Amino acid sequence: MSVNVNRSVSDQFYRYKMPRLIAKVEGKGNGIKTVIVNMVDVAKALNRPPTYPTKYFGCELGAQTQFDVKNDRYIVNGSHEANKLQDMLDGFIKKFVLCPECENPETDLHVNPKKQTIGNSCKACGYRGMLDTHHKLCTFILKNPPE
Amino acid sequence: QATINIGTIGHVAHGKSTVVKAISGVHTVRFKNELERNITIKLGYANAKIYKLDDPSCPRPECYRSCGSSTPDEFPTDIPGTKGNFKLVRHVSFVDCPGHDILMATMLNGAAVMDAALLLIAGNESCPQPQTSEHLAAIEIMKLKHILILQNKIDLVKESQAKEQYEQILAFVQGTVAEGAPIIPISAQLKYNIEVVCEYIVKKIPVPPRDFTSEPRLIVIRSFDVNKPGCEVDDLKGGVAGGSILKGVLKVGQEIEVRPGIVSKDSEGKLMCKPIFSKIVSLFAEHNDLQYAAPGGLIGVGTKIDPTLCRADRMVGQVLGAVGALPEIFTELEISYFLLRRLLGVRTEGDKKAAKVQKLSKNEVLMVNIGSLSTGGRVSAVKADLGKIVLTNPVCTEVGEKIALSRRVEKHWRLIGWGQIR
Amino acid sequence: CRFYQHKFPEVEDVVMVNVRSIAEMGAYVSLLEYNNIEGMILLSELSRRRIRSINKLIRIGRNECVVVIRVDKEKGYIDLSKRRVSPEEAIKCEDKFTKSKTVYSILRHVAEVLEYTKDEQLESLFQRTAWVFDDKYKRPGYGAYDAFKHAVSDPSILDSLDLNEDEREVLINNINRRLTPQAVKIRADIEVACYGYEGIDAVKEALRAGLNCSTETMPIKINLIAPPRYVMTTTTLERTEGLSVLNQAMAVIKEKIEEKRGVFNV
RNA sequence: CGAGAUGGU
RNA sequence: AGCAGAGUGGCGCAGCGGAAGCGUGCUGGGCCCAUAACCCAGAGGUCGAUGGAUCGAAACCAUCCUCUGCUACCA
Repeated sequence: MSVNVNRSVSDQFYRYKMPRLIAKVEGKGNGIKTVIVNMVDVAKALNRPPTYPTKYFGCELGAQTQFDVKNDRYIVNGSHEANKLQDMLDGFIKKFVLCPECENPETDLHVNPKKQTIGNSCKACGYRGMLDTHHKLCTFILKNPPE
Repeated sequence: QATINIGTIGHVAHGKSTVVKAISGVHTVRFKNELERNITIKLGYANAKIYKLDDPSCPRPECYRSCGSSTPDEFPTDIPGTKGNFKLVRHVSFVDCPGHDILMATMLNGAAVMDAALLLIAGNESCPQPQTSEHLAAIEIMKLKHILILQNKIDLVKESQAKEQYEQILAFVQGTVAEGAPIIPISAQLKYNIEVVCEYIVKKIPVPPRDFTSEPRLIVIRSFDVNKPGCEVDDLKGGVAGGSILKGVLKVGQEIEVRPGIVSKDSEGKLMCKPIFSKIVSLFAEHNDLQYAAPGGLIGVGTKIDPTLCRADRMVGQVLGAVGALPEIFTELEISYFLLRRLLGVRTEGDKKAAKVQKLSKNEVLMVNIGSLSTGGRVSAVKADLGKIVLTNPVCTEVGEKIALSRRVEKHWRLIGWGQIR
Repeated sequence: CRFYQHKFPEVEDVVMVNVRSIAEMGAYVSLLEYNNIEGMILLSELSRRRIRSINKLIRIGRNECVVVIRVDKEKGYIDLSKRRVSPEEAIKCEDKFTKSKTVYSILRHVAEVLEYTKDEQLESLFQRTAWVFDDKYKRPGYGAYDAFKHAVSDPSILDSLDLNEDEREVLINNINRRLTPQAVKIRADIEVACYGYEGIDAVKEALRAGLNCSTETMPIKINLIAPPRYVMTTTTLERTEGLSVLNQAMAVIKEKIEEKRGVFNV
């Protein structure tokens, strides 16, 4: 299987396409993990560091997240099988990088970590601005600027 | 060598591989560690023969059946004759012209090295297809009237939509070219009717005049094959130029030169640029080596140069001749010009900025073409019909009769008109 | 058998060992460079910080690096420690052990001559040649492995003493079967692309002028990553000596086209 | 002064 | 074509010239009233062809084979 990057658009010819995101449920009750297997390839296909899309699930779900250089596992704590992610797999696009003028997420970020500001720019119609101040992930991005 | 050379010309999304194989037996290609797309996007070739039996048909190299291989579920077949002995009509080879308007300079060069055009048509976009003016208006301005039309990808298209295509084209050409080019229909998947293309390249196209004894002239476009293996790593074979001889007999050991050559290092500008010259080391045509050559045919010419010039087509659109030849070399240009009556390149159900071209200004860079070359032109002085410019690389011609002009009217240059030297 | 000059280890240096059992006060161990003699590591000497399980610091049959903290010569008692050992000293211990295991693998096989009835022949073959070849060098830090490497390039080392033919050939083979890939260790990188319209004749000097006064038979090896990135091998010399030939070759490669009306970055 | 969360019948 | 990896003993990561190598996954047992954390033990075994030193060859060294990786070309 393969998919469009976002499911709010039903078009077969939509500009954005990517591999599936698949995960393992591991352990037993009071200590369950969900580990995301494709995360480095999905982060490469979306042109972002793999910390940002992993951190967004913990911000929405109300859950802990882990990262590890010794084992390369990316983890969201608790059981999040099937619909518990797959109803909202669009979200890292749908709550950040859709343009309000047109539904075309051909979109870039630049971080000014010395001055508490994240700049945003979409190629599709020239839309520019910043990320939202009520939204969760802004406090993580300013402490973790892009490569 | 050859008697005539034919340019296969078209637009995006019309295909290439099946029809270029059908007229020649050869797959047009460029080597890359990557998938083959719908088009060969940049100028190429296909080597060929045209032959018959005693009765009109185009056989396979085994003469008894025309049996196909382009579709997995069927074997379309006919008998040209009961294993009859084949007869060659004439020696021919194909110029595989660019598949996209992005390469329009290289397309005008391809249309100048051919003696005649095949123009290719397909059902994949709306009826009034615009390249039917864009090629043929320039081809008439470079005085090459020899034209044919070939309707390729129509395997699932009804006869009324195939009509509406050629009839809206027949209405559209009224301001840009004469209607007098025959149309041949084929199937792209089944190889149906393809031998009528072979018959029409005998029926429509004449052998053109050339001087066999006047001073040598050659056009070069291609970096021909040189390969990595060797016990000596530099200069084992030397660089080979692919081209077509315009004028004069040619021989091995003759000194030959390229007119625009190169700008000398440590020069402060356009001064001290010079021709480049050497003895011809070998010759190639029709899958044979040669000692001698003639005007009017595609040929490979061997030279002493570094193969690092040949690992890509650096040699696109160059004019060559005998060492110390007369024809004037231009690094700056005096111009007079005229612009097209519509903006051109693509079309749909109604107007998309198709109005007349806005006048030129000095704060801009043109792409400008002469003979079978190309260069970038920067303005010293201009008016809406006339100007004076300086060139990012030199160019040459035997007479200043014509130029073709392209402007940055959007992100990449489009043709907007033509002109002459003053 | 013993691998070294002396009957017992010296204090405050590192030995290679193998673990045999674990008890209430410590682990019992056999030293490998000595003839399997007994010593022990106390449980207080395993770590600077709290131990979650002992089985993941030590388990039976694994080889290990430790210091000798105390010795009594008369009773044959040796105390060992692991808290002390730095990772550089563990690498140094593996080098001493590898240089010793290779020499011992020669001498144990060379001993399979004459009657070979007892370990007396092993101790007699260890004495004289192999012992006088490194007793002189204990302070500089060499072992008989270096004397064997000298005996490979010139057998006059062996001719200086009473000798056997296995002791000559097995010694040489346990170096040469590993040393014979004396492979290429320098190549040049050059950015040159050639201006010369006579190149198919003229560049055949630049391909061949790279060293003076050779035989007519002398080869060189030439390579290419891509056409503008020319590469050459410096007469198969090692990286300790070929640096002069590297600097000369790249100068000659540019000279034999700058002599011929070319110009390039120096 | 090592680490010591949680709760269908 | 230059340089590098792989060729399971258990998914997956590929150690070092000693017959699993360690962090991890799977399966079972202990501890607790019980679940997680923690602790311990299991898994039928020449790892593509042809030569050579060894107590020994997936892992010391030649010569062939094939696909990837980065460069980037006999096509």
